[PDB]
Amino acid sequence: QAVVTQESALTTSPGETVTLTCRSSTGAVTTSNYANWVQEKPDHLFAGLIGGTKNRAPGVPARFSGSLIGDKAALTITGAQTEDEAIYFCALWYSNHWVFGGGTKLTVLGQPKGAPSVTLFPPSSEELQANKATLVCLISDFYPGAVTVAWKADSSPVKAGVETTTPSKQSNNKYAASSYLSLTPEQWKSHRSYSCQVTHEGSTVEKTVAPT
Amino acid sequence: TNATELVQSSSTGKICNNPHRILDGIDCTLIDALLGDPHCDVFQNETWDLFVERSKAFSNCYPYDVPDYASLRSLVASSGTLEFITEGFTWTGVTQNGGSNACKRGPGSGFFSRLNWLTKSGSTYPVLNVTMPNNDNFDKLYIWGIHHPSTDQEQTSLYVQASGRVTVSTRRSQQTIIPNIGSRPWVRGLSSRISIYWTIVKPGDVLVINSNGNLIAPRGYFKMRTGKSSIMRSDAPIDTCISECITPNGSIPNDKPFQNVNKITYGACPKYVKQNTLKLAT
Amino acid sequence: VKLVESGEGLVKPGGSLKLSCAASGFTFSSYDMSWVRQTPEKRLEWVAYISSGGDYIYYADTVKGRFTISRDNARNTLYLQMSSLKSEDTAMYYCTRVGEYDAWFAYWDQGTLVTVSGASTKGPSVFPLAPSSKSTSGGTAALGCLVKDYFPEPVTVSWNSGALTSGVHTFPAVLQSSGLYSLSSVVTVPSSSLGTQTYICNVNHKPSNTKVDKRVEPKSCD
Repeated sequence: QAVVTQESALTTSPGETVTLTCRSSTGAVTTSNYANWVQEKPDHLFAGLIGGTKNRAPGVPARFSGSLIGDKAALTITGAQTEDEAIYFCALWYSNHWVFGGGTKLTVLGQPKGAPSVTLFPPSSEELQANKATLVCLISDFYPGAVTVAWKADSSPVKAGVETTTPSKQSNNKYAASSYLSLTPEQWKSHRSYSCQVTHEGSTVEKTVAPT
Repeated sequence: TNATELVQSSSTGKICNNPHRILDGIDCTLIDALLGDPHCDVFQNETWDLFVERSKAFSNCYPYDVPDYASLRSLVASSGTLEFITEGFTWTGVTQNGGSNACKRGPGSGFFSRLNWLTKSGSTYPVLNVTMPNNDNFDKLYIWGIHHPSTDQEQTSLYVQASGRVTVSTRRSQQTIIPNIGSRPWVRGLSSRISIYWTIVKPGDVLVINSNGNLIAPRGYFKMRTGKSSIMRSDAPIDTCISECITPNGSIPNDKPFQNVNKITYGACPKYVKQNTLKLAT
Repeated sequence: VKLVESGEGLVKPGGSLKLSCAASGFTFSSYDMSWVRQTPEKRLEWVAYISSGGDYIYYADTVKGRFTISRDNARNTLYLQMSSLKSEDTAMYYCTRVGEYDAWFAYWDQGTLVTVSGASTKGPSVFPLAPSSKSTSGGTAALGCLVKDYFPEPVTVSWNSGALTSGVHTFPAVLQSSGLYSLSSVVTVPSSSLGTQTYICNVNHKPSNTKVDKRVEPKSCD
């Protein structure tokens, strides 16, 4: 069996007490299961925090207390902070295997300013000669990572040839995203200008480039 | 005029090897050397005035658990010696001198040098009733343990009986432990652990050991002493110097009345404070 | 400590591939070692384990008899022979310097990505991204590089072979409707040294070794 289940997403505020669970399918999480707690930071920094269901690493503060609540495990964070916002995994020991949970995405309220700066690039002369056109709209240094992308060509809505990625955390714990507009070299030179519209929590940022 | 200083804020970064005797645990701790870890064979029957445990130490043998680890690491440190006397207990029908390939003392199997693994002798495991008196005029230190298998099938495979027990009593003390079997996570590849215990024997006292399974036997005792010795956790090197005061951040002089490097000291070290400079006029 | 992993490439089901993590920073041969993976679904999975070089090696029931873990106590490198590969073996594999005597899953890495698809490994199409000319902010500038139509991930982009480490952001790739990716990196450079410095786009695709340098110049064109 060996199915580990836990929460998928939680949220808290600095100063509050959090508690993450780790449920087992084959029965109760016993002390013989040696519950583990990892911390997924940006750039894939999976730092191990607690082992043996209570034993804590030497560089982890005392706010992380490992326990066994009810029929499962527990990760109590008494005095949550802004530096505790990450994905936390659980690992239960079964006599032969090492299985993992899905991960509990912990959200923390902080990071005062997340206003995005937008950069737009027209296609390259080498790309236009290669019978291709691709404009790049780069959104970076914003928080939270929930934005809506809109492209405009000559005051008309554009929704064709647009693929855009979900924002991911940067090295500075801010989010970044990229939007690309694939076209043909004829459509690029037939319009007056192209605009990429980015809106994030009321403020709207749109930049315009022209073929001159 | 001027103002003389009364606080030692600076350190050497290295430990001065005089005038005390320093013993370096380069790849070994004090418990690794106390048990006789095959990679700790340098410290057998050695002496010291201050032990140094490094962050680069490791254990290449059976994963061991020491209840009262800090209470054992401190009483042996002030002894200042691993003075081990082989005794020769009566292990009749014991199939002694056992080991595993994880505690590798050479090519094949191996075990710790100061303790002995007692398996079964065919298909029989008798009950243990052995005694070893302390007729000398000094305290004895006996180190023993108990085996925690991975499953009941290897508990019955190593020892005839499904459940063990080890009772080590004296004229004033008694210790009875029941093993807890379980497939623990693989540390150095083994799903099994061992808990380490000890018993101190005084002059006029006699040691008694009783067991019906899962016993790790000693090969003797340790001669305890009352010395000015201690143990320090440092990664500072050893230099060919002479300094009375020792600090985990490096030895410091004793000319000033106070220090500011570390509260953990050894020797004729000054008092501890947190102020940086303290100047008096002269 | 520091452990870097290599072995990025594309394999087809039933194929083979070897991964290696060169462990540096602290003492090797003393700690246990393991391999862990993270699927594109962001699901953690335990793979293999070795005990200081070991008589004891154990793998997961998914990867028993298909993988083999090895250790080199001389080169301070841990290897992982992936063989008889399947589509489900697609993940970013991590090499862990962990010791179960005190910690369970303490050290992890930046990862190495191996994909088992059976599709054709294609080569990127690099195009220069021209800097901004007018309507400045009194600020620096923005020039970059476009790595278009490559598969599979990842590609690593440096600037001036490690001489331009300040003010560069490499953005994640998009899974376009072709089975290919598209990446973009842009640096922030003052316009004062914009006609005096040569800025080079160094893209190195490890799966299919496409080590291309691309120069981005003002072309005296519109």
